[PDB]
Amino acid sequence: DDVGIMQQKKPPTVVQSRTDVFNEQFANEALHPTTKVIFNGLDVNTEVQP
Amino acid sequence: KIATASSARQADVEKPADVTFTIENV
Amino acid sequence: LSDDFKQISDPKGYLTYSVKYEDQFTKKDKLRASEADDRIVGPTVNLFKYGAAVVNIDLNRDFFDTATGIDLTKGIPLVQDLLVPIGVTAGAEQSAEYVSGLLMVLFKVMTDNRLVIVGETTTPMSNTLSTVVNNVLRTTYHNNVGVNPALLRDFTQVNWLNRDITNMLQQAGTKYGLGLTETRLDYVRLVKTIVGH
Amino acid sequence: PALLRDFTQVNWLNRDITNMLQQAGTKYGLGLTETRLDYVRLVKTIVGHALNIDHFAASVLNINLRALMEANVTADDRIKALQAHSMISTQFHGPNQG
Amino acid sequence: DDLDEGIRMTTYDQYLSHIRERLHITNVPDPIYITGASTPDQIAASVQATHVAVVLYQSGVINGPASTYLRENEVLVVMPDYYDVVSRFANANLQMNNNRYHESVLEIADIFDQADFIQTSDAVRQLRALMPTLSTSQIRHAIERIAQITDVDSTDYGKLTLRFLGTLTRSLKMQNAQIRRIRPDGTVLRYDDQIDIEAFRWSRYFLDELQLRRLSVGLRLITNPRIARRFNGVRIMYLTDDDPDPDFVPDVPEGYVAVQYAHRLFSSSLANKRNRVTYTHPPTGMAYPSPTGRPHVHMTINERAGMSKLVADNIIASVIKSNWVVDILDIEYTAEVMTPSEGYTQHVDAESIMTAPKGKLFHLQFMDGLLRPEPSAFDPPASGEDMRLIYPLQPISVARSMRAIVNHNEVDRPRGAVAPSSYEMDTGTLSRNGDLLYSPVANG
Amino acid sequence: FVPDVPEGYVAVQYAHRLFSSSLANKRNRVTYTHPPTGMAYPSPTGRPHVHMTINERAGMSKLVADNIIASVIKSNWVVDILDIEYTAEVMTPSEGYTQHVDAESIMTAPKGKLFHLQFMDGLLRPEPSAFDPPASGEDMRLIYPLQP
Amino acid sequence: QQPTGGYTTLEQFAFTIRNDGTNATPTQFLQLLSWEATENELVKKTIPTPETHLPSARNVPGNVYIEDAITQALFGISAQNVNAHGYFSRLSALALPNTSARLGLDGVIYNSETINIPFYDPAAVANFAATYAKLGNASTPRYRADMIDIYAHVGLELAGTDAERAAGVMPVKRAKFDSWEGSLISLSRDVVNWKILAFLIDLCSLEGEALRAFKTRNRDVFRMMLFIMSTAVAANVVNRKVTKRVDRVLEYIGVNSMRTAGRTATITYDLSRHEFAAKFLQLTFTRWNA
Repeated sequence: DDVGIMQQKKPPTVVQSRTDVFNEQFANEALHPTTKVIFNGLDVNTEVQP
Repeated sequence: KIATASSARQADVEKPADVTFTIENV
Repeated sequence: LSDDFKQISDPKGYLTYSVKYEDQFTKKDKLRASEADDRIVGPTVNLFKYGAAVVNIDLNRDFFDTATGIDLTKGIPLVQDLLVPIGVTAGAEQSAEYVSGLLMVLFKVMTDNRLVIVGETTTPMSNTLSTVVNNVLRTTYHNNVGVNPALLRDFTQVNWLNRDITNMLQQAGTKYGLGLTETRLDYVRLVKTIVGH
Repeated sequence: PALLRDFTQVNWLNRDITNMLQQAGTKYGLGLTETRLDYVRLVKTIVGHALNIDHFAASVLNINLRALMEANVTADDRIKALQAHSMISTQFHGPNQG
Repeated sequence: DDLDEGIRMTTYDQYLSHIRERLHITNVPDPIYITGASTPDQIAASVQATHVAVVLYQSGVINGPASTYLRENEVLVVMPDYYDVVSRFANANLQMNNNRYHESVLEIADIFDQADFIQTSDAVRQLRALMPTLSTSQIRHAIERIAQITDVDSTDYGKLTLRFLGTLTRSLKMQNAQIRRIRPDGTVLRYDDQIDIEAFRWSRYFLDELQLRRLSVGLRLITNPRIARRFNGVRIMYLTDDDPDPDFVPDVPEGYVAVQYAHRLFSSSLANKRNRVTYTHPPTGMAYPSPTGRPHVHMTINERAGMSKLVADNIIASVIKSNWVVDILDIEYTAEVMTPSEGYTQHVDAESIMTAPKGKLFHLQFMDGLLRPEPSAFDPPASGEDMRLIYPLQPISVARSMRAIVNHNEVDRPRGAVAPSSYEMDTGTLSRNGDLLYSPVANG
Repeated sequence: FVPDVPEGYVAVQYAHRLFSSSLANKRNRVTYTHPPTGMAYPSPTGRPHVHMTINERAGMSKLVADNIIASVIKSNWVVDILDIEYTAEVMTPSEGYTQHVDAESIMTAPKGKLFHLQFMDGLLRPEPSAFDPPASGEDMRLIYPLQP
Repeated sequence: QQPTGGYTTLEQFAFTIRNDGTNATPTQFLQLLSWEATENELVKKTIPTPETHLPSARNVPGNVYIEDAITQALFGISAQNVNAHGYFSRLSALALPNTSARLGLDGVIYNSETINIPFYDPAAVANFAATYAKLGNASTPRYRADMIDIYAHVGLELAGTDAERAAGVMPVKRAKFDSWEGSLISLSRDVVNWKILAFLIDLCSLEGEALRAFKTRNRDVFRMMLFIMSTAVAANVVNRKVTKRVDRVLEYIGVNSMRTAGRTATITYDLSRHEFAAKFLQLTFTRWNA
């Protein structure tokens, strides 16, 4: 029950793009859990508060 | 550092009886 | 004579214990114990580091070495070209490779004609080692001990345990205790006596 | 001084120690005691130790931490304050607001 | 009264094979015949002789009591092939019914009293049940290659040679043998004591006795839950990857219907131009072209060998958007349950789970999950969820002895943590023989 | 054609207050907190049916957006966006698309920007040969004009 | 393997605590609380009758520690990952007409002959797991307990003077008391330690006349059960000074604030933990009322 501290490893992020009209043929859907990010990378949260 | 993974199996030694030259009881 | 047996020193069972430890945990209070008891509860607790996640009872290649086929690795024994489909070519990583891993192995157990010889046992006496471990020990424990969940009691930090051990080897049944017991045979002879370990 | 008992030759002592940490009061004991807090958190738990250290100096030590524990500075709070510094209406999104 | 509380009866072939040769050796006059007439007395007298409690049936209805006496006594009755096996008995009160079974092993020893022939155990049916039925040619090979590992180079073993002809090779199947001595007319005599050795009456398996012992001990080991590490049926289900224990199979909600997969369902029809591969849904014909919006179906796959690389994918596709739960019941893979710190590698993709040959037993690997440390209190929030598909249909992790050796908050046991089982350190005495047994529980 | 928002739906008003970030099971989800009965929903998969109306689209972290557009998907949410301004070409099934307003931005780009999204005009579409075997990706569109 | 007559009210199952150090049966500790009322009201509504369908019984290999786990989660100190089916799918079994899994006295689940461990009556526990298995649902989307309405109940149930306020309404009361540094948490753990099952198995069994006699007997053990539990949720908690003595002050005793950070003065529900407690209360309450 303790804050990370170290640097654990996470399930690779496959980026979902979802464009105006996208075509949906998930035939390679990798089975091991994965995180799907809709917006190109962009997590933007950088303003360290010393 | 980046939190590693590690495995260890339980050792195993079974030398084949070392013939000795000493009794130990009269 | 007729070599119908092999006297080996410290035997190697079939199943073993194999532990995987997330390597980032590590209680920092350091527990150091009697130099002697660090030798009984030596490997046991050491293998049982603080932060091992899943612990499995494999079959152990140490005894089922590839010298007989059964190439373990995966939990499955998995022999090899034992019962193939005559006329073709195996089938890379087939399923029956395993019904068969199970066969040669039953077969190995089928013939483990090996005898045992007390080997480099040691005797520590009370004061040298701890009270807890001491009841467990009945005198002259084999020098090349093994590993075993109990005997890891009150020697391990994992605080809950001493609820499932210090209160496990507490019930009526389950009286642990390595060492050198009295085996009905005790003084039977041969070409040496027989001790019971 | 105590903890030096029955470990020191000065024979009279074990009259003023082995019979000092003998009275009702004065129960010595370094180590790691149970401090009412025990499982209180922070960014780590708090353990209670009893090092040998004088008490003026230690009371002071007790005071900083015990007090730090009582001034909940939730970061939603730092943000609210930081909010104060920027083009009146600007949106701040970050850590849970607690 | 249910399960293992009625009448037991076994097929004549089973009786012949395993139980019959033993009867010949004890001498006791062969069994009796369940006949329509025979009263509870005849059955009693017969078992009073053979003293084995088996009665052979070959006469119309069993009727009247006795059949009842049979409930009172094991007296498994052996009979030629099953069917109408209720039309045989006269259950004058409807209970018997050609469809109520607890097909059981009945470890032979619980029939014979002179257990000096009986050996091994029910543990073998467990094992041979797995062997893929082999052919005589097949066994020549299994044996030829075992002997090879043993180092005892075998040749012309089991074969023949005779110059002039070829080296035509006999078969090798043999099941159980009896080195019975044949009357001149070339046809097996019934083993007689005062004419043939006493080392032939009932030949173990041609395995020296000492050798036979580590074998009951071994098969005992082989047939052990903690070494059954080759599982079956995966479930494919869409979901949020949240659960520590890998031996966690997402159960199915209330709505979902049970549909046994088959080729008959997925036709290929036209809808809005395009040939959407409509699925029809048996319960009420309603072809649903587009994957999205089908109707809460629980897909069960047993086949999986006749899928087109697309009908199947579409079904998998529908799994995603429709939460269809497809259970692939025929796969046999081997788990791993390997700690979070170095998570995954061998990547099974959905296309493969679906088209893999029936043989290939592929390695999968579930997450350990429990030993992952809490994420920070300032960790940049994660936006999109993790999706997980493959699940194990049966409880994995059996090999697991203990797991989660680490304090929770310094006293409470983390959830999912195991602690070793008592029996795995109850090291008790030895019997009044040799077999090492546990410690009494204070009751001998 | 403009998608009619179904029956069982709640009309939800979009205040910045709703999408509080917040720890929820070993990780920090972006828990949206449904106004009718103020109980939070840690992920997109839960989330009840919401018809969520977006007018400022001013603050709203790039991050809060990844999630809503993203969850419209996973949970059938419908977001109704109004301070957009986009012309709308209507090319025929022959020059079928050459744009694709990526939602990254249709979702979060200056309050001005006038993107030219473009619908298809399927009516002169060819009806697939009565026999040929099917193909298997449904093709959809995640943005519909809100007015005729 | 002992019957009943009331499962609690039997030595082993006593409920005590720590009054800065002593013990005192909870009733004795709750009589040391004070409520300043403050606008609003907590109009109790109606707990939505349970989600009848419970998780499927999956064998699973192991000894599900249930008393300990259920509580570690309810008023623990952080249960890492609560709701996981694993522990409940298994607990479901116990809810069948005929099984082996006996519920071990200490608070566990076994097979065939548990051996040594003197489990509970097989019937009592039968009625028990009947409902408290559903508890392994709170996780799933269509069964969430929907918590802020439920806390309305917790309140006139905990505070709110008898009868008077036991009439559907009352003002959120900001609760305060003479504490003793790290009071709330130290107190909670005395409770994590508590033997819950003894309380429920008895609550989900006892006939009807006896049931009421029992409701009164644990009126307080139960109020205490959730006082420490509600403070997990109640917004701000600070210390009000007085005259050398300190008085812990609790934001609002009834208005769950759906806060998930980690205070210091108290416990703290991760988000999913609310998913759990919310559900647990739905059941105990539907049950407490009958």
